[PDB]
Amino acid sequence: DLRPVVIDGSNVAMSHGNKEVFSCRGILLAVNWFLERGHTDITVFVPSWRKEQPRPDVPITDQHILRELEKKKILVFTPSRRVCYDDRFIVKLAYESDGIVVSNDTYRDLQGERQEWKRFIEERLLMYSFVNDKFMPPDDPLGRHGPSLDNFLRKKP
Ligand SMILES: [Mg+2]
Repeated sequence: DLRPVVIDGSNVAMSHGNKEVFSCRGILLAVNWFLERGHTDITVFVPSWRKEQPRPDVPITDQHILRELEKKKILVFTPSRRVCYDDRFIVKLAYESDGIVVSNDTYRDLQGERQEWKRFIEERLLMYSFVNDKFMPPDDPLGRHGPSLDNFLRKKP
């Protein structure tokens, strides 16, 4: 029906947090935007270490939301222990499920690594802005030479 959606959880939370705080409400707001439109295939990746106690250099708000979304099978923790794999999981999953990635990160390093991921990101990256709690994706994500947001999120127009 609709393409699978993969949300770069950290990119969205930091964005909603004005790039100063990991804002978990940002993730929930992005998730709800897709849910409201009837999406059922939504995966949000976040590194497992975001479950730990906040260091003072890694502030986080509304942390309780992460386990709530995990319990709803929407959020999936990416592994980490005392290194991470976050961006690669995001891109690999979206690519292999022929879905879309929600992030403002363009993953330049991954683009240079595999050409198929370079082209995938060029065609499937959905960028956005937050205005306070308003999640705003572009109406024409690929421009005049592209589909409507509506069709961009669908397997077929
Ligand atoms: Mg990242």
